[PDB]
Amino acid sequence: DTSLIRELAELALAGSGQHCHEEALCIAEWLERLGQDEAARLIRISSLANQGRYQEALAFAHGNPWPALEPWFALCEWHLGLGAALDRRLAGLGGSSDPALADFAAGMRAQVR
Amino acid sequence: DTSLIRELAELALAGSGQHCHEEALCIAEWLERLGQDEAARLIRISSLANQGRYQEALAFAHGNPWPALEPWFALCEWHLGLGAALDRRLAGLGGSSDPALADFAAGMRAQVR
Amino acid sequence: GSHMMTALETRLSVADGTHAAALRQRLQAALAECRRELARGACPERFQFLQQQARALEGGLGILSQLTED
Amino acid sequence: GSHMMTALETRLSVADGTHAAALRQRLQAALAECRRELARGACPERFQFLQQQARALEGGLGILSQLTED
Amino acid sequence: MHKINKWSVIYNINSTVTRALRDLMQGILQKI
Amino acid sequence: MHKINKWSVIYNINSTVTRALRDLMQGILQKI
Ligand code: NI
Ligand code: NI
Ligand code: NI
Ligand code: NI
Ligand code: NI
Ligand code: NI
Repeated sequence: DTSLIRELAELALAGSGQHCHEEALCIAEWLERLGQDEAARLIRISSLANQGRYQEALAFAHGNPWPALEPWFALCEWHLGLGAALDRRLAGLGGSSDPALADFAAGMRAQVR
Repeated sequence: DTSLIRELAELALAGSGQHCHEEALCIAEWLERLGQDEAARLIRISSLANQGRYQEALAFAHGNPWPALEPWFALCEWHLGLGAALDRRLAGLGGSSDPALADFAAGMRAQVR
Repeated sequence: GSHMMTALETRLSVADGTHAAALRQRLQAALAECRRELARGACPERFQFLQQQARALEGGLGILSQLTED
Repeated sequence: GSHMMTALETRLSVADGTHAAALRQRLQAALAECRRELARGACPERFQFLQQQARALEGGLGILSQLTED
Repeated sequence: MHKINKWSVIYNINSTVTRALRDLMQGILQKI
Repeated sequence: MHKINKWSVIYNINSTVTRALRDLMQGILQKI
């Protein structure tokens, strides 16, 4: 148990991309009870974005404290056609010290802009 | 135990990039006794390439049956200055159905060529 | 996705479903303990906690079934 | 590397070395069983097998120490 | 348009970008 | 030149390429 908490979080993430939204959500709520907020937030956002509920996923962007979640908000802005907001977010991520964030930003700008 | 076999393989890989060569090698030999040949081969190659023993790492390229190991041989050819061999290997990997192999090849060609 | 969006899915794409069967058993075992404790009664705080835990476990089993179905 | 070349290293970069301590104990436990069985005698085939296993485990402990040293 | 694709949020996003996204997802899960 | 860098084989290789390499390494380890 911690090994199982991690596996349930992984099942929820995998499931959030394969239409298992109710299941993913139950797991995210439980992860929050356990204090695994960043992982719960990732699952919630992935599940909402993968259902096309972009505006609700974007409610979490306000004051977002976890930079690794920023790409999801750029993707939401992209599907909502919010071009200028997308461009500002990508420009911000461009200077990230996390290479994955910086590469995600440069790559999406390149594919999208 | 299988959970521990996987963890030892991960320790060996992490260690192969941080100067723990004797340790990585003992683990690779044991993985081969257990039938985990592809993982043992990965560790052996990473350990040799990270020591700068490029020619010995390249002895495994001959008939290599695991495409995921091909990037290591391109890297070895690169450090040995074997430009034309490198270019042929990258051109071959370019058409791989594994996106990671195809992206590794396109990316290294772009950074190197 | 076409090729595994997560590490768990790669683990599960292995020939002998050894990992999937093992994970399913662990989830079922945890869900049964959870239902047994709920059946004994639990205070209200523990009850809401256990119910959320049971639903998370049932959700995990449901996702695992979908990830491994032929 | 600057930022973790492997999943295990990320797992180990966590504040409370809960994972590292746990992994170390499992490796030490397996190495002690291995040494106990070697001490009882083992046939020659099993002996070469056990020695390789003990060295793999000792190698794992040595890598873990280097990955987690401050 | 009623049949939703798996991982629809990155449908059409290339492998380089999705790989960076996967790297970030795994970094969050490995910290549990 | 006697002090060898950690992960010297990819020293100077960019993050996009090393990320693809890590993806392949993890795919091998996850199959154990
Ligand atoms: Ni609970
Ligand atoms: Ni129940
Ligand atoms: Ni053995
Ligand atoms: Ni010994
Ligand atoms: Ni439709
Ligand atoms: Ni020197």
